[PDB]
Amino acid sequence: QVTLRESGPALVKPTQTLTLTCTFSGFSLSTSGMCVSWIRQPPGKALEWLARIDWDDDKYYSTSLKTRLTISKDTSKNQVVLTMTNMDPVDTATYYCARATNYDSSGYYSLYFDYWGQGTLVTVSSASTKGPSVFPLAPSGTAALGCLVKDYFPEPVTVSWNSGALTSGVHTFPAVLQSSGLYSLSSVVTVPSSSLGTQTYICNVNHKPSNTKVDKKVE
Amino acid sequence: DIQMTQSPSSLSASVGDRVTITCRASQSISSYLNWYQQKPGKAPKLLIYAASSLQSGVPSRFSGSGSGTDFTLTISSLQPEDFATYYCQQSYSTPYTFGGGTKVEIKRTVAAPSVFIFPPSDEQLKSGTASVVCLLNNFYPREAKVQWKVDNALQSGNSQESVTEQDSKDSTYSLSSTLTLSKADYEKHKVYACEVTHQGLSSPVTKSFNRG
Amino acid sequence: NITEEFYQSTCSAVSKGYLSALRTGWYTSVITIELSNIKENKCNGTDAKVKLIKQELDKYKNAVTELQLLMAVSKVLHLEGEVNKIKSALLSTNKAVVSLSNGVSVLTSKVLDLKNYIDKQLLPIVNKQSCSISNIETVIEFQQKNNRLLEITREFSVNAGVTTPVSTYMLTNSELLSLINDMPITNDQKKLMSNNVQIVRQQSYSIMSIIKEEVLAYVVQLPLYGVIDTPCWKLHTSPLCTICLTRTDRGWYCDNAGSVSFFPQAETCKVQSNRVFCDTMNSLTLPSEVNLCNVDIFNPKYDCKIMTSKTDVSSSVITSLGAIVSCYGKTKCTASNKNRGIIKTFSNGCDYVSNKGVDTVSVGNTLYYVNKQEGKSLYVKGEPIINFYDPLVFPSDEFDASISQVNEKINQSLAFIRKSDELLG
Amino acid sequence: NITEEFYQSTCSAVSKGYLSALRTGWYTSVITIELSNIKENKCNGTDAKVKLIKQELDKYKNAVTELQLLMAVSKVLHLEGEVNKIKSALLSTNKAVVSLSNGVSVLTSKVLDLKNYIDKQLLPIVNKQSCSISNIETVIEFQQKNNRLLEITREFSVNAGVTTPVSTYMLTNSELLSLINDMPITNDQKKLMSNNVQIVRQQSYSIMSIIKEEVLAYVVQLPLYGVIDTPCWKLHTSPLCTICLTRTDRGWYCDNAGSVSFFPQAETCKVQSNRVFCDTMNSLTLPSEVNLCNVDIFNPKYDCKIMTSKTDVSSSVITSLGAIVSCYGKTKCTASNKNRGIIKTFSNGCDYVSNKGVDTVSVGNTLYYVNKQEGKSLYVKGEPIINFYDPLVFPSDEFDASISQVNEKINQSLAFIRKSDELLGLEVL
Amino acid sequence: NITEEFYQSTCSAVSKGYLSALRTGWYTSVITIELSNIKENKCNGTDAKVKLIKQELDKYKNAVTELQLLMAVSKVLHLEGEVNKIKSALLSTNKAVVSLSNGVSVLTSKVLDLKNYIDKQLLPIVNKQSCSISNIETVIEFQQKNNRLLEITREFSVNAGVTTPVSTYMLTNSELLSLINDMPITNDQKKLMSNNVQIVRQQSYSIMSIIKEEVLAYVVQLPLYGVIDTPCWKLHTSPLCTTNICLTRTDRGWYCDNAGSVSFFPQAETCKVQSNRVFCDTMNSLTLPSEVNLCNVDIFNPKYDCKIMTSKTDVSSSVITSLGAIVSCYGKTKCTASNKNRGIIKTFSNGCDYVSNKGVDTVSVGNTLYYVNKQEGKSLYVKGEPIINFYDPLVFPSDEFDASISQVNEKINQSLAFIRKSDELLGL
Ligand SMILES: *[C@@H]1O[C@H](CO)[C@@H](O)[C@H](O)[C@H]1NC(C)=O
Ligand SMILES: *[C@@H]1O[C@H](CO)[C@@H](O)[C@H](O)[C@H]1NC(C)=O
Ligand SMILES: *[C@@H]1O[C@H](CO)[C@@H](O)[C@H](O)[C@H]1NC(C)=O
Repeated sequence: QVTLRESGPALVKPTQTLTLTCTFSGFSLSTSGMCVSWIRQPPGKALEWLARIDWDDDKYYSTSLKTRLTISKDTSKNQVVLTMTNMDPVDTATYYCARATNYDSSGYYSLYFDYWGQGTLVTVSSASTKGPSVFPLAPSGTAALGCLVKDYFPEPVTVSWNSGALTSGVHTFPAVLQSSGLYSLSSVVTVPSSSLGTQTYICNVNHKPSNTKVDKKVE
Repeated sequence: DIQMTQSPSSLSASVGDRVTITCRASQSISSYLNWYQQKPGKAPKLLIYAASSLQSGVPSRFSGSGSGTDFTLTISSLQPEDFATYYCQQSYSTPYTFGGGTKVEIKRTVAAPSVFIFPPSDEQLKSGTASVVCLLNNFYPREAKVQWKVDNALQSGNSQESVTEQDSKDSTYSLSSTLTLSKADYEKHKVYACEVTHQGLSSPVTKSFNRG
Repeated sequence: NITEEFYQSTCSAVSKGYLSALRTGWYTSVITIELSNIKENKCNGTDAKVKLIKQELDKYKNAVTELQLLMAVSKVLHLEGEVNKIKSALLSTNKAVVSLSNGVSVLTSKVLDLKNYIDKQLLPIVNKQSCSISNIETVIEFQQKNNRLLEITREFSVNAGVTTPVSTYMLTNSELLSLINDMPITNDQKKLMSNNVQIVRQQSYSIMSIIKEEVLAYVVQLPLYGVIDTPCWKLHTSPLCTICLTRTDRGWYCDNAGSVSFFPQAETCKVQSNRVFCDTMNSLTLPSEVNLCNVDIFNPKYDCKIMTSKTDVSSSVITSLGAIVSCYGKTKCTASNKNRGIIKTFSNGCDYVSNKGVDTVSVGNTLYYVNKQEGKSLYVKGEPIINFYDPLVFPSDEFDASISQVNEKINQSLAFIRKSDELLG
Repeated sequence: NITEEFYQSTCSAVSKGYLSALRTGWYTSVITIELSNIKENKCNGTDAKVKLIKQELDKYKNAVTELQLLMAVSKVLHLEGEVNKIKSALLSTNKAVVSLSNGVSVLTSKVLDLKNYIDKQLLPIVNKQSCSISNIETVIEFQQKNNRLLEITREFSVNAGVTTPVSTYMLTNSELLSLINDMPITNDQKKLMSNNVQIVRQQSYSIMSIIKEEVLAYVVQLPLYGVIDTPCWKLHTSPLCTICLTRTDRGWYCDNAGSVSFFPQAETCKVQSNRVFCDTMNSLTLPSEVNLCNVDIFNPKYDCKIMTSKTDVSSSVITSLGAIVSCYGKTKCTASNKNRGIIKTFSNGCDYVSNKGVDTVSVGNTLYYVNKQEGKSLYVKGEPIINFYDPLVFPSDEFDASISQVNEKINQSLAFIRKSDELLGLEVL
Repeated sequence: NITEEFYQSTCSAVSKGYLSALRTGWYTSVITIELSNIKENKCNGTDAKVKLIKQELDKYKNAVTELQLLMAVSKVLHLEGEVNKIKSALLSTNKAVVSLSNGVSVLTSKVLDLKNYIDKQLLPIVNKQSCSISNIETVIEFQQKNNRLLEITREFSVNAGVTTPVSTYMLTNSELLSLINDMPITNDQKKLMSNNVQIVRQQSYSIMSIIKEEVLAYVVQLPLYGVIDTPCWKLHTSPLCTTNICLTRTDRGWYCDNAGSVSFFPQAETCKVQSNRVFCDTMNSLTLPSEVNLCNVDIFNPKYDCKIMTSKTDVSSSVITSLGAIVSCYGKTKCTASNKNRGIIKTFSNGCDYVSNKGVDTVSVGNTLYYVNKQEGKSLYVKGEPIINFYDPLVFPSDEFDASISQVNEKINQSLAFIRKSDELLGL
């Protein structure tokens, strides 16, 4: 398997410097033809190419963003590191790392990103980190139940049900930035009403920027 | 820098339709063109590389075309899971560029929302704030109107809603309106109503509870 | 199938979409051909000085030698006048028979003379003619039944014992396909080659091996393709200016075993439709990185072979599906169409033109033809050759009727004598 | 017309005074040629196993198939004595007539047998010979009336359906000129090609296109010259020493609309007199500054293409109007002449020699020939061929004379009988 | 004799042990050829429309034209009835002679008619056949006695007046040798050329010079070799990489020792090879110092800058040499030498190896298959049968005939004898 994972802060203060780390496996930058690139994506907006590094330590950068970018490789650790100085709220985006191989045949050399990391979300704000409060949305021929993940910063939060056992009929809503400046979402799930007294339902909330894990019974 | 222009920006089509997306480069770039598919929340995924080469794994109903400036992404028969935003990207010149994007939703038959209302939990009420939640589950189209009546009084500036992305199976939407108000004002009122207006409803459906 | 992308960045066109067949070996088969010999029948012909059969063999034996070196008283009185009268009568009848005898004798000798003409004068001539006609026929049958052998001896004579391509005299179509079906190659190659017999012939040799009077032997040397069905492409280049530079790596390129093979001599690659047949003998092996030279000259992954100039320069290169034009400086360039209507005027820069829309391009006063110019059709008429054979016929029936008539007259002559004898004895 | 400068500074010679003709296009004409067919006459010839007309057509159809697949009691007593004698007389006369009758019968049968010889034995052989001569004549006339078609099929057969140059069987002179005055070119070019038909043919192709039993068709592809009458020159080079340098840009150079075209393959250019005919297909475009390479190698306006060497070197290059000599190191060179032998010895450096005064040049042990060596004349003699036809004549007149005599004898034989009858119907004193 | 050294150091093979022959001049001889002309014999032939002799010359004169444009009372009473009987008898005998005469008359006319058939009907045709046979013979004899002239006019027709190589029609072997022994060269060169007539013909030209109807003339242009018997060798190269950068020597081709320096022929067409003998053309050759040979053992040789072509990426191929094949197997590509009897007998690791055509039959770099040796194939055979000419002469029964004619004359003789008998009993 060819896999990529991006590590790094979930929250950076303005003017500070961001450092992301792309850990890969299934290929090596010791191999020629192999390249690793950095693509970011502002919330709800288009993709943006940032930097690229090759096997022969060739480095390319986005022209307008060049002065603030620095890419480097450590093939003995399978890691590509990106550095972006003077972070602004306008730099809040999802940062992907991706492998790039070149199309070789027929007189071509068309680079393309065949494999992408899951992406890590980097938020830029002077606001502080806050863990979420979890409340149960109690149910009342199929009824609906859920739990409320209120007042947390920054993104993201991940909700599951019965530790991932319950998947069918589960809806987790996109977070909404409350007027207080904190985020908030709800995760609901539709289940047969006959099972309200026989089956237990627990929503597992995970706010990794604040190391907060919470499990919540709903009755 | 080489600018990429996708068309259209938005697109709606039924399951089975032949969807045709256009990409155009600011200059001739041979066959140095890639197509990506990005589903909600996930990373982009390679579809077509080098204008017309199909990546292994991608279903055969995807096909790329074009050379020079004008390129074409094609789905022969659109399907419930093809809901995503599709991006074209050039590999010709140094600063690699993507196109504005083309969001493709799926047109299905009108389905009415199942409505639920939730009182605030006793736990939340302890800390001096009450949240009232209204669930609109599995409906189409996306456009729906939700109103909050606290003792038959229309609220304003005290609710926020968010909609899920289109489902990859039934192609429906779901929405949650959350009425945030203080424990003080919450217990000064008895009747809490969530009134829903949608195309799938002959008359607006109102779900309601009484405090205590 | 076959298309053509133009890279303005490095002024160059690539012709994508070909399928390869790189020769990496030789297949040799030993063909042999017997002589349908002529036994000269010795006999007197029409002209004694004309020995065609021999003069024909000599011609051949020579050719074969030349190649070999490359290696009541009143009643009584009345009854008396009766006897005297009939006596005189019989005397004339005797005279008559002597005339007929002399008549028949002259005729008889003339019948003999007629036969002796036929036997001594006429018959030998008709036999001398039969001999010459036999001789002639034999020579022509030599030239017909050894057509192939004779064509081959001319070829080796003309080319000093080594020819190319392999003619249809040296190796017929059914033989070539036979040989193809015997080569140590895959069914796909056998299919390919069997379908491009022309190209296969143009990449083949024929080497005279042994030549004797009655039998000829020669090695046919066919190409073996080490790989096929890999992408090829042909690169054209023209100058590019602001100083000027020109990519000097023109020619064919094929994907060969993880690397790019580069064939720098134009003659080494044959092309039929989407099919290319190149010869690895003097080819260069390059990394796949050379292909960035198509988009960027100063590509950091392979130093591109270029040729510079400190002065403006202008020309035109005609590609497979069109033409590149480099119009720089004070030179004026223009594209016209197959009707010669001017359809475009070029400014300073490097442009590309498709042979679909443009027919000619005009750099300065020099005229480039992007397409073959169709011209005047010519026609050479022929007429049927006719052979007029009018046979010689004799009136047999009429003749026989006269001979039967003569025999009837002889028979009646014998009857009349039988009568005369009857009245005497 | 043509001259040659030698630049000692760059050890190289230029051949000035030529006129160009750069091929930049193709003119294609479709020639079609019908077969003068032969209808096989069905009749018995001399040899029944010999079907010449058929065997010739088969040969042809075969060649055609192969190409397709590349796509007073004393008175009384006395008076008795008489009667008996004349009886006997008549008996012998009868025997006489029977003898003659048998003769004539035999003779008659022998006349019949003569005719039956002529009709059954001789006549058929003379007809079989008429048939074979007809057959033969036809075949030979097939080969004469399709001479051109037959040459063309041989050509395509030998070369697998694509020949070069375009033969005079494929395209005759009057046709070539015909085609030329129809090409989309100026009158100067039409005129140029018309004068150098040889060269034009050598730059032309002949591509088999359609081949059927009764008709053959093929595209001829003649060259089009996009420009003409521009100054050309051919550059030669030799090594140069003090380390060594050698210019590697030998070959032809023609002015092409404000720039110089450079033809580095010798194969692409033909030359006839002061006229040059090149092919732009594999040519390099250079600035007019390359001509400064002829005087200065380190010319600052165009970097000259050179090949170096850290060691002394010596060779010879033979140019068009002479020959360059590079004699360096401990090697001894000398130019000789077929009349005075060695007339010059070269010292260390780069010299040039004219083909007017020198005939050979000798670098080390290797001998260069500045001029073609004229050789031994050969002559193959021929004799007039003669045809001996000696006609057969019959003594017609003499014969008839003998037949007229035989008729005279029969005629007179009937007279003697008519006479004899006349002596029988009469009697008296 | 001929061997092959492989230098792993620069990945390259050299083929030693050849002997040179560098062309530096031209020898020109003017050959001339007369036409054995045909005089057309005027006479009535078989078909009046068939003028073979003429149609053959015209064909020829045309070809020549096309080229030209390229430049006791009881006794009495009884004795009465006797006389009467013999009268009647004589009357029938007379009729008999009249019948026979008419017989002979008809026969005579049929004999006349028989001769007149032979003279007016048969004889003219047999003379017309003699004319056509004479004509035909002459034409065929034209095509035989001008064999060489006719082949040469075709050659010049086909190639527009300039051919190569010089055919055996253009110049026969004894003529070639004749010309060779007249060239201004050493005996060793004359001997050499006499032994390699084939190569010599292939380096020669034949240029049409003068063509008239009755005589053809053309210059033959043979090569002159300025030096011979100097060491040659052929250089092959394959890529060479580290185990990273790659290099490839770009000076492939033939090399000959020329007057203390090396002549270099980079175009394959310029050198011909026969056994241990090489024949090269100095016309477009490069002169190099003898130091270039140090490039075979050392690339960074300080005495001559070796011509190489580099690469920043691993690369793999195979070059097939004269006595084997070089193999460059670098990177993740798989190479293998195989044999026609044991299949795969060797797998190559990263590096540059060399293989001899004695033990290996094929080499396989990646998916491409190289043939170290010619693959010997199916023998073909075209059978022939003797051509036979059936000549059956016409014979007449002369003797048998003459015997019957002699019998006829014998019957005539007795006929005159019997009349001599009859007349003699009458009074002569
Ligand atoms: C003549 O006599 C023979 C024998 O008597 C007889 O056969 C024949 O019919 C007769 N006629 C002719 C014309 O021969
Ligand atoms: C014989 O007499 C006939 C007429 O009875 C006459 O016509 C003919 O001329 C004579 N023939 C000869 C040869 O005397
Ligand atoms: C017939 O008589 C003639 C004259 O006496 C004589 O020549 C001939 O020998 C005789 N015999 C024959 C068979 O003709």
